[PDB]
Amino acid sequence: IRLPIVDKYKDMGTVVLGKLESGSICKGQQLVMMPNKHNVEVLGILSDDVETDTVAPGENLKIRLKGIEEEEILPGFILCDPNNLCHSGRTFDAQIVIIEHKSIICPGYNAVLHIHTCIEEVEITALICLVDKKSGEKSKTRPRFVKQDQVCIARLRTAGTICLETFKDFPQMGRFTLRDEGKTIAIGKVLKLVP
Amino acid sequence: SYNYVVTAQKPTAVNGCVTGHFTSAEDLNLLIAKNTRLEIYVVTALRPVKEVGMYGKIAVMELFRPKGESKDLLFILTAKYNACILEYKQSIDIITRAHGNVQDRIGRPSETGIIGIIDPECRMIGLRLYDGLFKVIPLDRDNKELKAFNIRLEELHVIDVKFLYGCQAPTICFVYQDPQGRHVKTYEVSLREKEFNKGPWKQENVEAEASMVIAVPEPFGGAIIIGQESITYHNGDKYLAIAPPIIKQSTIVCHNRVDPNGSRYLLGDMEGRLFMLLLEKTLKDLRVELLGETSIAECLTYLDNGVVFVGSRLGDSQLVKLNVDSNEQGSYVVAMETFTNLGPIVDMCVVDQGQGQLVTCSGAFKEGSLRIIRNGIGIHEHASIDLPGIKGLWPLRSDPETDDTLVLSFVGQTRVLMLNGEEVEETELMGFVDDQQTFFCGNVAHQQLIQITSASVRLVSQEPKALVSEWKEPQAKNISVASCNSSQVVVAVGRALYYLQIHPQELRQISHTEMEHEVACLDITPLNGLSPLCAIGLWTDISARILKLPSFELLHKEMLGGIIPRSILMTTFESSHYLLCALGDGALFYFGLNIETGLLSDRKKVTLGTQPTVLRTFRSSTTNVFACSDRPTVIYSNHKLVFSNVNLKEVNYMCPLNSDGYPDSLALANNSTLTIGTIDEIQKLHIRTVPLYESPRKICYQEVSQCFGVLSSRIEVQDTTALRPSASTQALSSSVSSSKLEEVEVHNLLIIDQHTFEVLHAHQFLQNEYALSLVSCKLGKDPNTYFIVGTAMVYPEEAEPKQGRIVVFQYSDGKLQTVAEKEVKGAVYSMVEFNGKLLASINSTVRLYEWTTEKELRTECNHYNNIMALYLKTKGDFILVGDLMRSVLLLAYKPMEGNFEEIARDFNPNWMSAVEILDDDNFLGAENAFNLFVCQKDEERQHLQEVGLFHLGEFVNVFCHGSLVMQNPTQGSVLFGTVNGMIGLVTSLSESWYNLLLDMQNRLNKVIKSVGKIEHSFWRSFHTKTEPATGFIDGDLIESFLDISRPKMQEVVANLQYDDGKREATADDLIKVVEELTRIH
Amino acid sequence: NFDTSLPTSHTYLGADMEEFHGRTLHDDDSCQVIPVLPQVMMILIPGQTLPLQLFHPQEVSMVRNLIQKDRTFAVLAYSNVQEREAQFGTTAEIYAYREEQDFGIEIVKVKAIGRQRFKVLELRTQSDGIQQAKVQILPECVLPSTMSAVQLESLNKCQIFPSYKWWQKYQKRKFHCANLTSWPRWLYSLYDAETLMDRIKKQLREWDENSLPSNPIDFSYRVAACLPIDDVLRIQLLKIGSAIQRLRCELDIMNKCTSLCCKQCQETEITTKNEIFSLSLCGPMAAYVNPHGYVHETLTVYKACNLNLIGRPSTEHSWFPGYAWTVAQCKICASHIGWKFTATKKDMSPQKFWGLTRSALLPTIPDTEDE
Ligand SMILES: O=C1CC[C@H](N2Cc3cc(C(=O)O)c(F)cc3C2=O)C(=O)N1
Ligand SMILES: [Zn+2]
Repeated sequence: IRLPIVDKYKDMGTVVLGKLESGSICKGQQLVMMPNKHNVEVLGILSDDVETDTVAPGENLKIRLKGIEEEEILPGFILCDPNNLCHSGRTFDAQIVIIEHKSIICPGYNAVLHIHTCIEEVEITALICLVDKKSGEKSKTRPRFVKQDQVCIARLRTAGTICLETFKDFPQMGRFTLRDEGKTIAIGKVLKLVP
Repeated sequence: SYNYVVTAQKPTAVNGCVTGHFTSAEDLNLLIAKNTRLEIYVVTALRPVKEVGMYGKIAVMELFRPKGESKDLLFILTAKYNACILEYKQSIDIITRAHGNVQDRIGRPSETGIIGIIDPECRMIGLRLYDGLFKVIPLDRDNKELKAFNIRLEELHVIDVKFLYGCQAPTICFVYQDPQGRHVKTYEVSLREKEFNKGPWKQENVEAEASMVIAVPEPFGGAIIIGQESITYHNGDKYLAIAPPIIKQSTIVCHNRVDPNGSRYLLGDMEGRLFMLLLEKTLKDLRVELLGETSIAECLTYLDNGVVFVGSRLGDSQLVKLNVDSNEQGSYVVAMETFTNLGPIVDMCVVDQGQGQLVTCSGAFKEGSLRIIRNGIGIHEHASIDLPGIKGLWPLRSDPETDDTLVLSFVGQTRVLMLNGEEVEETELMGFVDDQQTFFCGNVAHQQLIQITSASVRLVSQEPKALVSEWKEPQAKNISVASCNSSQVVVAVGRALYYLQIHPQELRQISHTEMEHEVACLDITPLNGLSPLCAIGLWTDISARILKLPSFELLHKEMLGGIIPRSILMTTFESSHYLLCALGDGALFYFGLNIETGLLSDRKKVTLGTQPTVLRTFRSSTTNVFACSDRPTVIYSNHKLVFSNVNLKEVNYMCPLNSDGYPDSLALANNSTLTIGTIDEIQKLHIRTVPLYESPRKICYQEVSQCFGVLSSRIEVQDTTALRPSASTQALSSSVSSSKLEEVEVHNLLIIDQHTFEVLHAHQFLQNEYALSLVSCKLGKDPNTYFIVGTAMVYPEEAEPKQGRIVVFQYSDGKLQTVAEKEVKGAVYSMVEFNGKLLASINSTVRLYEWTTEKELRTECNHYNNIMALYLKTKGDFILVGDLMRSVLLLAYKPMEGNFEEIARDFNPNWMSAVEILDDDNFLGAENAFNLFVCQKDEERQHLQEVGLFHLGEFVNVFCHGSLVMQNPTQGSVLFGTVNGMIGLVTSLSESWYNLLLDMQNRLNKVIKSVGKIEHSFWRSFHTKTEPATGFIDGDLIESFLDISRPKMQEVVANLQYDDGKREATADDLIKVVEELTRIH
Repeated sequence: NFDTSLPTSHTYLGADMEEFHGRTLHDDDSCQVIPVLPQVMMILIPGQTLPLQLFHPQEVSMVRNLIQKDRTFAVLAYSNVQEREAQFGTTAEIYAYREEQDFGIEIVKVKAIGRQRFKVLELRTQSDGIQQAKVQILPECVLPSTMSAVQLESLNKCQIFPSYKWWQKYQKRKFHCANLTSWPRWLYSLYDAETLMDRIKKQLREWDENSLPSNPIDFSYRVAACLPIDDVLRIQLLKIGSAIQRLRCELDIMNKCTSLCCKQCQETEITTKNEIFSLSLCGPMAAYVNPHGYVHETLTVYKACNLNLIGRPSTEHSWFPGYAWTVAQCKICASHIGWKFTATKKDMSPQKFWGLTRSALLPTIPDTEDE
């Protein structure tokens, strides 16, 4: 199971919001809540308006949490099954089709990284390869600057901390948008998580 | 481009035949349908009445007797869906009562094709036009005007539909197929409501290949069902089924009722074998009995007395007596009359040294036959007699009426034959000298006879016969030339001549002149009683002169350049007076003569042969001219002299006859035989018939060995032993290309002699070889002329052809040499003589061979096309390449390269069946739906324009350049053959004349009556898409300006502007024009 | 062996879209106006399925609309040297359509299908970039039986019939009237629809395991998607109206053009006739789209000479489900040819194969003789 965390309204004990993306979530089902490792117990589901004590994916939940951390949970955390739970860290590699730019993004660039719910600042540290988007020719040599239209795999270090997934391992969670000055500037997938 | 069409020979093939009462309810008629033509006959112990031309391919023909009418009425439906009912009037006029085009908007035609049927009650015609729709025309007098309605069929695949006799409401009955098998079903027609209502009976599955449904009269009622193996009868819940072995070997296609009762029925075979069917009586059993071989019957029609008209499309149509007592010859049928049939014209060629005649591959299978077709005047030989060396001939009148006496001359002699019916006999005629060469005799005035000899001009008595007065040269020499009439004689002696008068008991002298040089030909023929002028021709001055009588004063001396005059004459045609002057070299100057004034002028010069020519007047009742030479020649007339050849080998001399035995006749003498017969009135086409008993498939003429090469195909069964002797199992010399080291098609190159039409040699190609092309030609620099064949190799497993041959042959002495070969990697569709080089189509390629000294084919130059090079023709450097898909390709050899180059092309998807070149720029061809079209040459030059379409109505197989009149308005010529056996022709007009002769047409259509009231400008509109013809001119109309009455002409020519340096038109200006256009066949 | 249905429903794109069972043809010779997207080069055969992903808005704006009405758009046969002289083309009907706003950018998928060939009259440029097209329709010219004109009017009743001897009992009974013509049974067959297809049917059975149309018109247009021909050739096929004419100028191609060389250096063999095979039901080659707005009329051949590889086997956006592609290219000139497909499971057949994009192939006739 997985659940992005969109916001935490402080009522009764504590609550939160988000689209339930993975795995059905029982009443009083023991789950984990990520980038801090925290234990929590399900008290009250408020699926949309209604309360169904179970609720499968693709449904908008207002979950009422009970754990150590009651607030000091942010948007950009998730809820996890305690067995095979969520990766995180703060470095990753990503295919990055650049979509809008007046010249040349060029290593050491500073942009924001809209992942699922999380919104944090990021830098593309170095770029790995380019792609001839015709075929998917994994570029021979190392690029030294990517332009518009043009696809590049590259390594990002967010200045804080995320909770990624690899695309494929997980779709909805991996898809993300770099976003400078508001204009989406690339959409990308995340392939591999660096330490 | 602007062209002109015309039919030389009307189509010959028989679409349909039907018995009925149509001219008269007393009379009994056969009505024959020759495609666009409709023949009516009358039965006797036949006699014609009226043949008439539809503007349509008769698609259904049925007579039927509506209630309360005097005689049966005929219904014609055509191929562009034209319908009409007809009546015969007696002066004679076939009259369209009803008419109309029943063409629907939506539909795809039935695969079974058009089946029109009337009900026996005279209620409705039934037209199974499109798939899944039974059209009905109801026989009330309100349907006069085109008006009909369809009904829905469940069933699509309908093999055969027929109305059922003996039912109280109209009943149709039909077989139909579906993935559950073939079933026979019946519906009752519900006219009032417009639908079908469940019929009396229906059977499950009949015979697999059951394709015919007879509907039997109302002693019995119901229907019979034919197939391959089974004839099956059905009415109500009766079921008869015999599977005779005596129809195993082939199929049943045509049938007819013999006697109205419907006991007896004719049944014809796809391979001829005429059978009768019996219905034993109600109904009990069936019996079939061999009757015999017929011509391959398309349709059958029993008149009475045991006589039958067999119509056929392949071969000659028959009239067949069938007895009840069979001969040991074989069986029960005997051939009475052979109706010629240029059945499938498949190839043809032009021949012969002038004019030219026409030879065709013709018919198929056992009917297959060459045809020789020639354009001249016929003569019915009553009397031939082996009698030699006749150098002069004259008739005589031994008792005043009717000739009874023929006088004959031989060098320094004479004799006499007296006529007593059909028996010629020796005689002596007192006062005639039997031992000097007679130069003229005949009857004369005052009841007398006049012989004229080398010596003596001898006037004789008729009442007790005896010389009464004789004339001699004052000094007693010989007379050289002698010319008489009724009264006056003008004999010549070498270099001077005399003028006698006939009186009683007295010839009397008058005028003795002296000429410039010695005279050769004389005539005195008169234009009142006695001729005051005279025709002369001189030996050195070589000069036709006209002299005055008594005086012998000159008047015109038109000096021809030269050889010596050999005769001369003044006669009259229609109402203008001419002078002719036939020479030795065989030319014939023909002039315009003035009785009164004396002048000649308006010369014309023609040639009649390299033999001296002999000019003779005669009647048969206007005044003709019979010339004598190599090529016999009758002259007549409509105000343009018409020189027509005559169907006989040289005539040296002739004379008119008019005896108590041979009236209005003609006696004529060649070097060996005396012939007496009666001539026919105007020149027709005559056809020589060369029975092969196997299918011909190509033809050509090797001039320099007076023989035809002919590819052909017999049929044989498997062990390979044939059915019958054909024109390839019986030649003099008989070769083969390989030894002995269900049907099958054996190919043979025949060789045929252009005189005898025996089969000299019958070569036999390989096993599983197919003979495609054939040609006679000289090649390279070499004076031999070879007979080249091209083949393809036909294995059934292989779907294209992988290999073939270009086999040169030679015909020398009495044998057929196999000179060279070239194995080829495909199919030799077409080959052609081209600049002394062999040029061949092979699959998708045009290959050009040279002919090396070593006597082989080296490939000069190669060129690949997209179109399967099926068609090929050429002129100059240019090549025209056709494929079955109307895709056309113009190519040019360019010598200074050694390469072919594409000049032009055109690809409009349609079926093609031949093409031609008319000149550099234009290309005749016959695309689908019996059509013509012509493309024109003039970056974007490589597009051949569409510049003419027309709806012919005949399936063209072959075009070849040529004519059927002497050498000598039009430009060019192109004959064409045809499946319907028709022969046509094409020629370009100049622009000026296209104008009038279109303008003309419109006019004639308003005036002219169409058989079924079908408009001319639709018939001759192209069909599948549909458009009205441009660039052509139906001559077959133009011409029919002459068979209309004199008022109707005036009508036509009402408001025109005739072209001569130009004023208001007369009928007499077009009469002229239309005749100048009956003289190209 | 896998399932021969998965590739042709293009399951790579996006689970389920919004299908349109709707019809919308234009009666023949009709003078209609149609719009044509920028970017999409390709000559589009009728019957042939064309997927498409469309990025720019102008494109989307056009698409999103053409969902309320026709769902048909045009596609212009280009010969490159024409130069805005697009003279023919084809009507592509949208039988499918899903769009999704959830990635973080406007995206569209469709699945079109050619409907009618046509002639270009005039091309007019709205300033959005999209064209509209003054367009005559082409019909289908369909000749009746060769032996129609000349059929015998008593031998019409056995024109109809209820292993390969049947073909020898077809030709002798169908073209019997050949005799009446200037030509024999076996020729008229080389132009006979029924027979032609059946010869093509044999040439698709060596490609294995087949079912398909009865109407030749459709059989022609079908097989034409399978023929891996260059640009300028592809055209002649389209232009050729008659099915017969088409059926033929298809069989000339299957039989002659054995070698598929590389289209850059020209003489560098890459595969042969022998080594083509039907993976998709639509045949070996069909048109698939990649995740950037490109098309690959791409061929399924067992082996192939003269190829490098680069990268490593990936199953990202694999048209083929359960296979995995690796980029291939010319040894010589380095230009791209296709993708080498490798299996993942160990109980699938063609354990390896080669998908080759058409834009990289050049059918050649062996030898320097007929060539
Ligand atoms: O089954 C297949 C064969 C490969 C083909 N691919 C994948 C691909 C990926 C990328 C990328 O950068 O992610 C690209 F730019 C182009 C292609 C391409 O052509 C495909 O579509 N599926
Ligand atoms: Zn290359």
